[PDB]
Amino acid sequence: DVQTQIVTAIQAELAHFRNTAQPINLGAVLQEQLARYPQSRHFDVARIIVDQAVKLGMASQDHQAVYPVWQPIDDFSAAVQAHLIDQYDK
Amino acid sequence: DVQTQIVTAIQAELAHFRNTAQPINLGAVLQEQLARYPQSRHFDVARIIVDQAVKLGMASQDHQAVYPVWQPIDDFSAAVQAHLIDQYDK
Amino acid sequence: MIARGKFRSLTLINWNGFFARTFDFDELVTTLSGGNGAGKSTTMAGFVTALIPDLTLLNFRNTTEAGSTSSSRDKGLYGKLKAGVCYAVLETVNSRAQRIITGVRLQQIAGRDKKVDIRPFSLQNVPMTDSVISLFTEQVANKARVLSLNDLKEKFEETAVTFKPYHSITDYHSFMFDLGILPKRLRSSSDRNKFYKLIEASLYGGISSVITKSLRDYLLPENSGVRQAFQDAESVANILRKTIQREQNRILQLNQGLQNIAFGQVKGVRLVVNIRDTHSILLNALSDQSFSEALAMLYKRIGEELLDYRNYLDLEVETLRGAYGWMRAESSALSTGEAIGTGMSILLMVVQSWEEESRRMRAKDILPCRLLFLDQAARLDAMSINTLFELCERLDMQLLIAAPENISPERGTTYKLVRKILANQEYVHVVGLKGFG
Amino acid sequence: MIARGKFRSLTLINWNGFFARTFDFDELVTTLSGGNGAGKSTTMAGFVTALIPDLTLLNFRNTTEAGSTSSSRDKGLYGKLKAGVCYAVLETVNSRAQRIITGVRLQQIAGRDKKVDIRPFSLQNVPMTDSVISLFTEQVANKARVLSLNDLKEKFEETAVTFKPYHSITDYHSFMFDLGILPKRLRSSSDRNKFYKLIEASLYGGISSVITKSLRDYLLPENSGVRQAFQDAESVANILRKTIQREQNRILQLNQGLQNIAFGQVKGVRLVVNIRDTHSILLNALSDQSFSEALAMLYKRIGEELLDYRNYLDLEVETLRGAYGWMRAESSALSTGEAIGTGMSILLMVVQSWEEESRRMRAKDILPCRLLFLDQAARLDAMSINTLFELCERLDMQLLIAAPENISPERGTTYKLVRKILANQEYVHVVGLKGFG
Ligand SMILES: Nc1ncnc2c1ncn2[C@@H]1O[C@H](COP(=O)(O)OP(=O)(O)OP(O)(O)=S)[C@@H](O)[C@H]1O
Ligand SMILES: Nc1ncnc2c1ncn2[C@@H]1O[C@H](COP(=O)(O)OP(=O)(O)OP(O)(O)=S)[C@@H](O)[C@H]1O
Ligand SMILES: [Mg+2]
Ligand SMILES: [Mg+2]
Repeated sequence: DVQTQIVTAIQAELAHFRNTAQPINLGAVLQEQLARYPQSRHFDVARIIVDQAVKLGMASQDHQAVYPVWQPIDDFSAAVQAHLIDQYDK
Repeated sequence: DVQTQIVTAIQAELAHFRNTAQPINLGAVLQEQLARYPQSRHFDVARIIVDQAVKLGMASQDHQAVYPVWQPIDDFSAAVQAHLIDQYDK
Repeated sequence: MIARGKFRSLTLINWNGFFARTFDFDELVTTLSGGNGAGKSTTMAGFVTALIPDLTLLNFRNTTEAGSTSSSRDKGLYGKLKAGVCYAVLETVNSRAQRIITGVRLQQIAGRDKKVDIRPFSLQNVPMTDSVISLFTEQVANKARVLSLNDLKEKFEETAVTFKPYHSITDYHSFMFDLGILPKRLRSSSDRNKFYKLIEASLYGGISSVITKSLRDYLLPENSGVRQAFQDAESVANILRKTIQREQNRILQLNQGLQNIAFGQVKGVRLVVNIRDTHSILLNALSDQSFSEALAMLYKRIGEELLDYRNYLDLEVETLRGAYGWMRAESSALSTGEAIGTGMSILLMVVQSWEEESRRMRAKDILPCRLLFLDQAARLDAMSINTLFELCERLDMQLLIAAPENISPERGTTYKLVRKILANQEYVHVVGLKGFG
Repeated sequence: MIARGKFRSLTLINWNGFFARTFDFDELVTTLSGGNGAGKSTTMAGFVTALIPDLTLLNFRNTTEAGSTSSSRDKGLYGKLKAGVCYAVLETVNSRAQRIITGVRLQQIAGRDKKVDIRPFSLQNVPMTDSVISLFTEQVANKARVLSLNDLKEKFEETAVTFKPYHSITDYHSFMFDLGILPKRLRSSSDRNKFYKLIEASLYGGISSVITKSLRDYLLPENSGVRQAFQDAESVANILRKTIQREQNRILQLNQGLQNIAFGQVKGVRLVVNIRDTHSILLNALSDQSFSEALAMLYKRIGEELLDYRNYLDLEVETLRGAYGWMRAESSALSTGEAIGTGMSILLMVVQSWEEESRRMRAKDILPCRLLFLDQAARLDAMSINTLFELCERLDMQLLIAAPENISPERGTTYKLVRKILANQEYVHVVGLKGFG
């Protein structure tokens, strides 16, 4: 599934962090998000949260020659190799 | 949307015609089907019913050098240019 | 507000896996969906074939082999055909709402080699109701039959309909040009070469090298008067310039409908008009310093080829990336997506260029059809695919795109092909859809 | 059950739009997603570059231009690089769980032209914990710095780690061959040509003509003994045959793992072993009818080149369509999808062929890595894409596919690239995902 409803619903949760100063930790975010939906569409949902998060800015330490580490989630094999989305861009 | 649920649900409605002798008139079928869902995903749904119908056999008069005519539906601009799916194939 | 000419349908008869088949083109975008080997390209194939029945050019290399200079290898159409009589018909509706019909009768020669036989023809005045298929096929003993050219002749002798089988391809085009379908006048094989070459460059997509190399052959028009108003001092040098500028101004306009582009990292494409450094001096001499013979000397100091302004100019395409601004378009330095979206753009200029260069030799209530292809469209990302669509809408153009994917656009008509097997023969099951949106 | 060697990561340093970047390859399938111009190919680019740092071969034409013989045009790598020091490093883990590291130091020469400078090297014994990036970069005044080769040397002099900068590419490969990464021994530029040529044919996809033309160069092994056990009457003719058959039997096996294929309408691919009609008679003479000189006469009647059995055979690929059964593989007659799925198949045989031909000159607890590409994968339909995956699973192979699409497979690792702009420079924002399934 790829419902426009969810997508907008998602931008809401993510844009939330854009508001404050709280950068985006796709690992923490995905971990919480995917817990709301059944493995039904984890891959699909994850993908969205990854493209959406990427729209709302980038990562600072990304340009520091610092390797990002695969952060697992689930009590299984899910991983996300991404830095923290520091600097947002209006 | 493209839910596996619906798809299976659809094969059920279509396979119905496969059972009897009733060929498939995608025009009549689409017309009835799409009336169940909101224009939300008419295009998506239509597409499925078209690929599914095509699996359950082919059209006889297709090989007769007889041009198929765009059969409209809706009280709008929807059309389906397809013959009647005569000969089913197990 | 003149209505423009549109292509209405493509019908292949006896084509491999397609006995009798009609494809209704959308007023704007028509997409052929299906899986690998479905038959989407042999469709676009047949189209071309009818558009230009020249076996000298017609050559369908596999896309995986594009920049191939191979001239020996198999041309690849023979196999898309079936044994016996075959057809490829195009249905166009004039700026004068005139339903015109131009096709070709394809026939593999006496199954010895892999050579094909073609014969161009045209049907005229067919009623808007009668199907294009019905014209080329019968019903003999409850079995369908493809009638031949001589059989069509008969059939339409004591009729209003006008079947004209052309002997010279030259006349076939000369026809499509009058009833206003083609944007140009394909008077010669030199003119044909270019026409096809362009089409070839949109099917395969990307930046044509042949076109780039000689851009001022697909753009700079031959002003039928700079020579005439001449043969009949600085006057030349002035008119040459008062011509170079006039053209520059002309191009300067096309260049505008491609500044807000969006292909990959390319945000725009220009046509830069550069003046050759050599002739650049010659023009300076005739200004601040038997006639053809004269210039002949001036050129030397530092023939009638120096009277043709296009021989002074020197075009050059450019792309706009948010980095080095305007850089010269170069494959080596462009991604596949931008590569395609760049050439596709150049292409638009060539078409606009040709079509306007023909307003003279054409009626005043006739605006040629305009349709471009896009095979293996999946290469473009949705963002890029939008720039093509919106560009075509603006130039009011028809598109026929092949999606190896099974997810087409919602704008336009969509034809779904599914190659099946019956009586151990190839049988493509087609199903179109349109209206959703 | 020997564990096979796998590639673990690709790290580009200072590469255009990629300052310091690591791509973790999946144990089976790794997909790079992103839009047109995203940088997915310059990734696969850098990979190749490191795998074979030969500026004589390295040539990245745009996919829209594949079968191009163009040898003049720009090679296309210089631009994927940034000014100054740049890296391309590959991380492989041996059949002996040995973490090996082989890369190249790419550096555009003194910004005059568009020429690049490369230098192969290797790192050995780096701890499985230390990041591959950390090795090539510092932290000077809270700012990141790319150290150079001479700086790496120092850094690892009084360490267990073994940095070996190679002077001759020949040694670079000679190295990867021992630690068991490469399937072959690239002892010469003739050997390199073929290696690259193959890689080139999987990136661009489809049926390689260069490979087809001379198939018995990428398949038939040189039995190091038919000459040796010779130099030291019919005995030859018998051994030649008792060799041709032995090989045929060998191929006859590969051919089996490609009978239940599924690309378009192609259901299988064979390697047909045909015997040249000429040598076909010669073998008949030595049977039912100074030595090299002898055969020399026999050949004439109807040199040491007639002692090499591969010079007798004559390979030929074939595809299985539900129509004419087994037909010779031909681009002209295949769709793009089957074109790709056919060549990709041939490719598998060449790799299997090479790798086994090397079991001798290699240890017995070492099985080379095996990874193949697939640029512009959208060309394949899901049905075809499954045949590739299942084929690779069976041959236990790694895949790296570029999807111009924004919908990857759920099998394996997926890296998402998004080219942004910061400080007016190209900055690719990468995000990998894996585990879902
Ligand atoms: N010259 C030819 N001779 C025999 N068969 C041919 C020839 N050209 C094409 N075909 C067959 O037609 C099919 C390909 O049809 P195409 O129209 O190229 O399919 P396609 O749907 O465009 O597939 P793609 O490009 O791979 S997505 C193949 O399965 C071939 O066996
Ligand atoms: N030799 C070069 N010089 C300068 N820029 C280059 C060069 N090669 C590639 N690029 C740039 O890098 C981008 C393309 O990166 P690629 O890695 O080819 O992208 P891509 O994601 O593979 O795009 P596709 O194939 O179109 S889906 C383009 O936007 C170019 O401007
Ligand atoms: Mg690319
Ligand atoms: Mg094709």
